[PDB]
Amino acid sequence: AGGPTIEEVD
Amino acid sequence: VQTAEEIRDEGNAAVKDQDYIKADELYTEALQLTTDEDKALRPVLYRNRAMARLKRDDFEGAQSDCTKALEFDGADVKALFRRSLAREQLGNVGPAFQDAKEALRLSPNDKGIVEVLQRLVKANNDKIKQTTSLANKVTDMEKLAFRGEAKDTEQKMTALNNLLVLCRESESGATGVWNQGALVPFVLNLINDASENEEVTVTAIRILDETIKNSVRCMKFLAMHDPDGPKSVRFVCRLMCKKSTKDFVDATGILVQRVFNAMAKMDRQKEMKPDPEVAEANKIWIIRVLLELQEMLQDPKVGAVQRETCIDLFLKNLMHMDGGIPRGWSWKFVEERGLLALLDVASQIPELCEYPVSAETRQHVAICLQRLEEDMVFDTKRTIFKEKVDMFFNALISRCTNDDEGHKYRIKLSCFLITMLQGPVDIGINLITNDQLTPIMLEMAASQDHLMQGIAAELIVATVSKHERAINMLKVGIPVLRALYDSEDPTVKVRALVGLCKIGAEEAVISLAKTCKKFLLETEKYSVDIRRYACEGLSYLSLDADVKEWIVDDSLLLKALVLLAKKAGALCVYTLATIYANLSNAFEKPKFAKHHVPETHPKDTEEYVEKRVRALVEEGAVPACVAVSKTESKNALELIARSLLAFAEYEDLRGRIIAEGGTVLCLRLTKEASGEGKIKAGHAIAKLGAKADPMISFPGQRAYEVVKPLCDLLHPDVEGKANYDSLLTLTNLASVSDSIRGRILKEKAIPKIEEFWFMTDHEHLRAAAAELLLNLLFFEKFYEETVAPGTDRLKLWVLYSAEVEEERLSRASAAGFAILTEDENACARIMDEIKSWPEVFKDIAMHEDAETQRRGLMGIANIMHSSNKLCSEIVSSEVFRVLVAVTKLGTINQERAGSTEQAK
Repeated sequence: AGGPTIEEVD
Repeated sequence: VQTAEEIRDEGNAAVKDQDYIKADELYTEALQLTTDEDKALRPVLYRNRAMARLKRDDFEGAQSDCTKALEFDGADVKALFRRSLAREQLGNVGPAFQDAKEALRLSPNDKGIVEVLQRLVKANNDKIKQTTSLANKVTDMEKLAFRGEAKDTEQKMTALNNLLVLCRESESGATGVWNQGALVPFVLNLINDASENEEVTVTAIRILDETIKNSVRCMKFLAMHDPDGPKSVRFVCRLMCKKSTKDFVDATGILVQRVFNAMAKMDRQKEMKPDPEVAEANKIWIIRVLLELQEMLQDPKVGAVQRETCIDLFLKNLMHMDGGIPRGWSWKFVEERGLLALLDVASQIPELCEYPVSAETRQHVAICLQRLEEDMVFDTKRTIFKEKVDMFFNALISRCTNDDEGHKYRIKLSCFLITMLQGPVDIGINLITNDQLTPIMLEMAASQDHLMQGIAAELIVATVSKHERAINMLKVGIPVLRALYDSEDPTVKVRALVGLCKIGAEEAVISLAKTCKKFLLETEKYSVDIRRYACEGLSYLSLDADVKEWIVDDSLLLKALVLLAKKAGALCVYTLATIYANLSNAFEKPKFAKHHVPETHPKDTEEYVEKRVRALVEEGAVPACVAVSKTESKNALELIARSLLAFAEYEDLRGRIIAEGGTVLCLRLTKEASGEGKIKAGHAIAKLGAKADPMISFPGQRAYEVVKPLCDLLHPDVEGKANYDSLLTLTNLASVSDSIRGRILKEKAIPKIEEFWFMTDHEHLRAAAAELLLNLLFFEKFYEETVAPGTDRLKLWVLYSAEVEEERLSRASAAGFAILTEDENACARIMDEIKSWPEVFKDIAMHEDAETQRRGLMGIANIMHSSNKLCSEIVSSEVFRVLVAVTKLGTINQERAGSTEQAK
């Protein structure tokens, strides 16, 4: 659910 | 223009698309845009590239980008995570904890940070306990291999391979064989020993080869040989000279190679385009290195082999526009001594060399100048470049006076052009046009001096090509060849047979054939370099059906055309490739009126190609390929590629073409061969693996490698290719041996093999489409991946099993039904989420497939033998069950009498 599971950049 | 900002988003998006190769590049490239006045805008990036890098196994990088980000903020849990994640991978669990640990308490909860720490914990435990276990494993052989103490070759040798096996087997074991440099002096000693067997030495270099694939370790190796940096850089390069056998030199170069890879954080075999910052950082070392490999481009003391090397070494790591150093190096290389001096070679030969050279030394300087050309891009540049090759052609030419000595110069300016033509052809052809060259051409062409006589008949043979504007100097030149041809001096006769062979519409197409024939055929007498042309000639006479048939028609011309390659090596590639590639029709052409009558030539169309390919692969044809195959050509590869691809489409053939280094080559091709090269070579791989046993074709990890290709060749599934030939391969691959399927899986290749299933009018491509998966889920990873989840899988391993209006598609999803059944959670996802389940179970129940009524009765019997809410269900299907209960042949009563069993 989502991606903030630091498997995402920013 | 472009903004620091947005560009990142471009990569951010890439990261999400799954193009980490891109992401990596995009971020890095993006990073360049910003600077040190846009603070925060950067850290963010290091963090993110590190993300992708970590994704592409650029651990040493991931880590460095990670820490490069913490540099700004201590927190940055994002970073500390990735880092420890990377670090633990470099085999270094130590601070791997202190990052992951510290991370955890910064993001209190985080199934991730936790998941790692659980690992790292069991890790620091089996750390000291386990390292000093290897250290001993090591120091025990460090005795056998190096430190005297070992008896008889055989063992000392074995003891090495181990260190090597153990060296690259794990990021850890490497640091272990490195033994903190202890390795260096031990290897160097084998190098310096004059007697030490080559293999020994080579093997010992290859251990070191690996050890230094680590930027830090490598970058240590470079500086570690003399307090004075520059001096050390010399030593390293100049290692390739200590000895001088083919292999010793080769195995050595890689060491030098590593130095580049390390220096600018780039690796051509990984597609790791250099990090602009790293190179730029330790730039000073990149200077000293080139400088050295360059200065030895001429030292007459520097051998030939070693010479040829410093050229490729130069090629592969300087051309920024191609897997090379960053942009700008290639420029200052032509803007100074580099180019000129790289040309000074282009005008040398084995019969007049101011510094050791070999017959082969040309190719290496052709393509290498060709790329230095390409790797220029800018007009401001291309200029400063030609405004140099030219500044050369002048000085060289205005010194070609007619006199015993001056004549030397004409041979120079001549060869200098035979190369410049094969290489950056444009700057070359755009050179023979200033006919100030054509007179000298004649002068020598007519003199008495057999050399000038021949290399003039070759300065034209090498100007044939296509277009005109150059058919100016050719006008007079072709006839000249006709005259020179008469010559009794074989050397000048042959060198004239070409060109006069390389034109067409004494010179009859057949004539020129019978020429290169006995010219070649005459093994014992005529020399090798003589037949290097006799091969090149015949080669041009192979683009016409008629001839093609004639050639192969005579054994002795194959037995010998082979024998030649098995000696001329990469001197008959471009050529013997086009001979082997043209007689197999491995060349592909784009696809009131007529012109269908000419498309005939039965020697070309129809299985008349097979006639040739047959008795051809009979006469070596393969051993010959592996022979002249070592050549960073590009097209030559692509040539031997199709020459193989089109060799493995006849069945009983690949039966031996496999025992003749087959698998090895086209496999090497995968990496080395360019463009269609890999592509067409891989098809050869896949189209060889099928009705072939993987034990006698892909052993020794040969397998593991044969995956990245035919799992990337599948990607092209919008249609075409031998995707199918690639299935009977992964099918005969994922079959016996787990590890295999491991890669197949890690390949992120299932989303595609999972569609040879979703097909209608493709019966065949689906036959194995499944037979594969049976040997894929055949052992966890993908077994628990297909059951639990909740992604409509099981729904088909059952339908296909019953849906047998054909067969196979059953037998596959059948033993893929029986073995997927023994799992309980399986019997779950079905019954409740499988409407009209009985109707299906009914057909498959005894479905006339004298097999599926056994794999069905088993994948059905065990659905009830486990779980009773299913053991119940006797509505309609429980009937047929009783069925088999007499002497009705088909032993399918087996899993039949088992269905009843689940009644107790």
